[PDB]
Amino acid sequence: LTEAGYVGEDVENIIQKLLQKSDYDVQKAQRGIVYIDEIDKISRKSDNPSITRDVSGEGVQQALLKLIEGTVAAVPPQGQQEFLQVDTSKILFICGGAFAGLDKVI
Amino acid sequence: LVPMVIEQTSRGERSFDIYSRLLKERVIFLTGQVEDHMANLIVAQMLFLEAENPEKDIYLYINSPGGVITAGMSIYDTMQFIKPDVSTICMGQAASMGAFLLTAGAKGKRFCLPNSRVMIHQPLGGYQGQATDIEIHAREILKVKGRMNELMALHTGQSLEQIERDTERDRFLSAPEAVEYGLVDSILTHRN
Amino acid sequence: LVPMVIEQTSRGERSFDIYSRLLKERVIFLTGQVEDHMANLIVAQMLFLEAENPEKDIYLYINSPGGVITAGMSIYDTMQFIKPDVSTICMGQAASMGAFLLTAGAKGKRFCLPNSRVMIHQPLGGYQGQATDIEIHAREILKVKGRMNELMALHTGQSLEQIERDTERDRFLSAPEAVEYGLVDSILTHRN
Amino acid sequence: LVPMVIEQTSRGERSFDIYSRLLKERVIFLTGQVEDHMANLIVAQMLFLEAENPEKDIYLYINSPGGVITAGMSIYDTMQFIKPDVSTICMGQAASMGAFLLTAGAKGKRFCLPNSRVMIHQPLGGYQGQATDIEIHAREILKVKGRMNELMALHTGQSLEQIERDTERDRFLSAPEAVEYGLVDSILTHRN
Amino acid sequence: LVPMVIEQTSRGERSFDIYSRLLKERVIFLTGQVEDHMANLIVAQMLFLEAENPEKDIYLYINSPGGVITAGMSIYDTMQFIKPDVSTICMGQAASMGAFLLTAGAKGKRFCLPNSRVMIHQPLGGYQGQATDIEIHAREILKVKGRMNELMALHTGQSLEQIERDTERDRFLSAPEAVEYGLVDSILTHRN
Amino acid sequence: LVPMVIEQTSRGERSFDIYSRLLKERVIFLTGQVEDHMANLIVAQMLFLEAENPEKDIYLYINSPGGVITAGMSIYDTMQFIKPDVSTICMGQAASMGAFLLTAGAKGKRFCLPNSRVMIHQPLGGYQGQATDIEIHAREILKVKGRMNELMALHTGQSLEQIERDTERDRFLSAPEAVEYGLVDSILTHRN
Amino acid sequence: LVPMVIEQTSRGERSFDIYSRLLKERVIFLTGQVEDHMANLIVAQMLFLEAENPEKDIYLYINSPGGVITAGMSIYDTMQFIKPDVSTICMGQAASMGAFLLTAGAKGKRFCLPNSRVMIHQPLGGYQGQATDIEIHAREILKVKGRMNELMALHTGQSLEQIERDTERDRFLSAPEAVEYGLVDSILTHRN
Amino acid sequence: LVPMVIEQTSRGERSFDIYSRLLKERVIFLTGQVEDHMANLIVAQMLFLEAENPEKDIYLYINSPGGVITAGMSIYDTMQFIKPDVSTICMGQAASMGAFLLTAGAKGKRFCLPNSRVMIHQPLGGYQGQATDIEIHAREILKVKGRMNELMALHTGQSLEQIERDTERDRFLSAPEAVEYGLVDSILTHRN
Repeated sequence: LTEAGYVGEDVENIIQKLLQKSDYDVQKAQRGIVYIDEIDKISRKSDNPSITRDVSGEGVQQALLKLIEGTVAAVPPQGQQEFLQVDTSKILFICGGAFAGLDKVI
Repeated sequence: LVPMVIEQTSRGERSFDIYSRLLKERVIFLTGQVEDHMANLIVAQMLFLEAENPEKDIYLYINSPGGVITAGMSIYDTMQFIKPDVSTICMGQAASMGAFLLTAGAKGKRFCLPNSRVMIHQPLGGYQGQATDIEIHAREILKVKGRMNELMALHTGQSLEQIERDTERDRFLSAPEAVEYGLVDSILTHRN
Repeated sequence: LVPMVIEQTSRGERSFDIYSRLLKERVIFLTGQVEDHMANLIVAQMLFLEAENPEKDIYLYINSPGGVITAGMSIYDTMQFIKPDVSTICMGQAASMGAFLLTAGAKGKRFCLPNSRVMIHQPLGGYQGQATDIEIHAREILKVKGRMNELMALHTGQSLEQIERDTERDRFLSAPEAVEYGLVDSILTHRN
Repeated sequence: LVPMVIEQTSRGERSFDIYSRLLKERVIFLTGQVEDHMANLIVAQMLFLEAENPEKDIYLYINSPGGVITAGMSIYDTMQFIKPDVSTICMGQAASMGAFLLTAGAKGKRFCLPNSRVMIHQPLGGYQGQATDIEIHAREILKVKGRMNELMALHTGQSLEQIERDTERDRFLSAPEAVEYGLVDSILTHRN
Repeated sequence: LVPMVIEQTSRGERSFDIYSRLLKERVIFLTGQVEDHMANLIVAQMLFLEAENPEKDIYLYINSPGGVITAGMSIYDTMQFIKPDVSTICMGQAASMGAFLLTAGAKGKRFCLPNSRVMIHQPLGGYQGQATDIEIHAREILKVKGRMNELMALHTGQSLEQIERDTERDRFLSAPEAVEYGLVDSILTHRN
Repeated sequence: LVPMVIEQTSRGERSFDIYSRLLKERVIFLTGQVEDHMANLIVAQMLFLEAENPEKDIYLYINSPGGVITAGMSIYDTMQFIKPDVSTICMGQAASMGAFLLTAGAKGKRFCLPNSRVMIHQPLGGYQGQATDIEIHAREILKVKGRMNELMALHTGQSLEQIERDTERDRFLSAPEAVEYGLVDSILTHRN
Repeated sequence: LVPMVIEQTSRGERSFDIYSRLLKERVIFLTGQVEDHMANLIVAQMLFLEAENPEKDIYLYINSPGGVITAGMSIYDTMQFIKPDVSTICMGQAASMGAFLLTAGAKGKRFCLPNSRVMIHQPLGGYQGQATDIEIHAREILKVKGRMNELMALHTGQSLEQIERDTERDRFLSAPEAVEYGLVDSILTHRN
Repeated sequence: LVPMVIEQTSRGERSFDIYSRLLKERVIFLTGQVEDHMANLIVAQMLFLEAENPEKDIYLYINSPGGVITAGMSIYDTMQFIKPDVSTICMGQAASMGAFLLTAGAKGKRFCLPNSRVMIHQPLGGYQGQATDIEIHAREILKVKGRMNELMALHTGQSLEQIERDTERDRFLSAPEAVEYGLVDSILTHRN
């Protein structure tokens, strides 16, 4: 995942995979579950001042803020002419990571 | 040489020398003969610590056979000027100037190790030249002696006459004796 | 050994020596014998601080027994040349050159700690050689003596005649005595 | 010229000095004549190690021909004050001041190598001046000798009179003899 | 110690030495006795600044008490060779070599502080050996004296005979006198 | 000046000193006069190597004209204390102290170059003072001589009387002779 | 100290000292007495520059008052060995060895500043011992003198007899005189 | 100081000192007097180069006036022990110890500059003491002289008797003469 407007993958691509499991049904996709992995890698890499925009780091978190809380995302029709609208207000998002070094902070 | 230590922080590991590491903890070392150059380092450190936390105390470890009076006075004035209370701990020994700075700490925050000696004596000087210049320098040192006795009397709490008679010649005091005299307030034997 | 300090800033964390850290706050230390090398170093700091912000006052701490006049005049000229005011604070002692630079600060911004020894005396020199060369150097040092007396009289405010009589022999002035004499403006006892 | 070592950890490669690397293992080296500067360095290291782990023991290898009494007492007081038990290992030699610190370690943790010499002698001093000043200094050193003997008697377990008689003149002891005398309690022949 | 300063740039923050930072501004310091080692250092700085911008003038601060003529001549030739105009400012004092280099700057860009002193004298030398060698060295120094007088006359603008008469013995010149004599162009008393 | 070397590793690039690079390979250099400061550096290296890997041999290169006995014994005890075998290689020369450490290596790991000198002699010392003090130091030096002779016999395999007779005066032994005498095990002339 | 400059090279920004920055441009400085340590440093730089570009010209500034012939000869051999031409520029002074290296530059690439002094003299030496040893050293110094004279004639173009006759005693040659004598090719006054 | 150079490689740009830069190309510098400290430095470099590539020859530049025989022997043994061939090049001069190491290189890989000077002499020493101990040292120096001559004859190829006759007193050999004597294989005059 990466911030919008870059070569990297977009956050909306996550919902695209969900549609496939739901037979491309928006009603069924608006009540599914999602398990994000490697969430500990998007953490700021000792760049709190934000000298450069962490598209692969902080940039991913910013885009996911509205996704976890709930927002009508525009997912590609299949995988831009239609931009199917999928509401993520009732979709659960699980985040799994290793957080190597977090023990020192605690 | 001075060893290097690593401090663990949330951001990451950082390398600092042994003395710099203790500086972050508001600890200042006063070792060796007191002079203008070493005095400025102490003054700069004390001023730097005041800005970081003008409320937390500052610890000053005194271990030296005295030194120049002018250089020592700069530390004393800085110690009294800065709002933070400066706690003085005597390690090994504290000569005339070292003892003056030891007793110049905040009330109730002047400590000394169980096995340490405190020495106090009148200022030592000297000048060679014309008789007219001798009187000028002779009177100047006399004023310093009187001024230092007044300051020591105020901190120790004893009468000015007592300080003059006791400081007329070299006087050695132990840790328990320093407490009774008033140079220090307590003795640190073991960590509770 | 100069201890290192950590400065926390939004841009990041940077490590600087104790002296460099105070330099960022427009603080310059003048300690030890006054010479061309140390004096030249002070000149660079003043010029650097002026470029950064020629509006904030520059603080100069003087604690030295004096030195060559030529080196001192270099600092005095720089202080008067740069538009920002150069606040002078005396800690410890201030000899002829130290006192001359101490009184050379901006009017109303010259301070001294309560326990400070300010000393002022006429220039010292000496030459060996042919009588013709002795006369040349004798006139040169005399001109320097008169030039320094005029400058000191200007900052102190006292008449040139009084400065000459007081500068003929070594004169020691305490912090309160320096205020009334005009060398300093006020005394810094405690913060706020 | 000291060699550099690399420490491997999850954070990454870390560069260290031979002495700095051993400091992480709670190992302090006491070498050369005991003085205030080197003594303060050891005091800082002991305090630093206490903060990291006030439970783990510190290993202070002692190899020195002795030194200043005041400087040595600062180390002795620090070892007794800090909660951790300081283990002293004698390698090469341990003179009066060095032997005093060797026997100042925690009970059951004062080690000595098979080939090492321990020398215990009374304090050495000297003063030049008037008779009144000589008596003050002569009496002061006597108190140090008496105080030093009492501390050694407590750690070694010998009677005060026995220590005074043995320390009246230089007395050399070997690793096995030091065990019976009480300076140490074991010999490190081979690692087990 | 040489303080360190931080320079703000678009790429980021770069730490520069006090003297190194001023070098970026085309400012070179000439302090202390003139010798071959420092002379080559100044020559390297002048050459480096010329390549960076051969159209911007270079500022040279002179506060040296003079030195070797050969070492100084290297600086003089370098200043005249490089196309950029070298501006010389006298701080503190300027002896024979210092004065020669001070007046060697580009016409109209030579400045002297109000209290700076300038002294000019004939070359100093000597030799021990056979009479033939004495004549060889005696003639060489004489040529240097004549060559230096001609160069000084060209920059100062005074007659060759006048320079010779004034250079027979040390001649101290103040800032106002240097302007009249032609050694400097103006006096920098204030920023504006 | 010690040249720097780069160690290329899959993880990344790294820089090391000439001696530091060899330290990673369990190699220690013993050069110059033997003293407490240099001895501690060697002891620290041995302790560091033991902690890194206690199952790998340590190579020590000896090239020195000897030195203090206490400093040397501090290294001898460390070799036997640590379980890793300490291989000793003689380069250039190995004097009394150097020879003692050369023969102190693990059996079968004592090597010497074809062109190397080995000298063994009784301990050298001296003391001045009262007759009573002379006896104390005289008896101690004699005990050290006997103790060193016993250790030499154990490592070399020679009888006590033979070592005493050969050690009474300086005895120079070449590399081939050192093999028969037992000071070394083999001679390394070429790499196979 | 040596100032540090920054080069805005492609792909990054690096900070190098003034001397290192000029070395990257094929510029070598030869300052001070000629000795083995400084001579080897120059030889290393010349060999390094050959690797980067064995075709670009190399510049060597000469401002030395001479030195050991053996140390200087090492530089001369390197200059004539490496394929790149070596351009010698005389700045300030150039003694016998310095002048010898000045003439060792490639034909048409030997320059000299206007106010530069070149002094050429026969080798200086000395030995004390037995008459037999005196003859050995006396013959060697004479051979070295003849060898240097032959090299001087080859580079300068003067006849061998002329070089020997003019080298008997110190011979001072100015910049224009050096061109006529053949020591240098041209004089650099201003950039054209 | 030592200039710093940048090396371009696949990883990126790396900063190296002049000596460290040449160490990568298997080039070792032997400058100044031969002693134990510098000798060990060369030994460490030779061993380091052997591990990096035991099939590439090592170049050793010898420019020294001699030194301790034991220190030089450590380098000689290392050169013969390591499988890689060591190429010796004489720059400036090569005294007894330097000449011995110069001729100790691999046959056919020994070079000398055209103006280099090589001198060979018998070992020099001395001892002060009794008649019994002096005989030991006086007998050891002869053994070193004999062993030194044997090695010199083996590498040079001349008979042992001839070496003794030529080594009795100082003998200077030029670059061409060294070739006939066998000390060098060829002379390097230009790069082809």
